Amino acid sequence: GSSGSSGQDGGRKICPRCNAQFRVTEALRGHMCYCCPEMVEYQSGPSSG
Ligand SMILES: [Zn+2]
Repeated sequence: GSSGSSGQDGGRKICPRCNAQFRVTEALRGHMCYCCPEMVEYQSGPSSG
């Protein structure tokens, strides 16, 4: 699909769970954390001692 979306968005980011539509990386960050906390993975801590 080309006609319509004024300028295709790069790095099509879509939730592998609900499969919603997002524009900013912020919305996904949170929405995902809750919706699908599976993917959401980042080193926060504490670490192994
Ligand atoms: Zn989702």
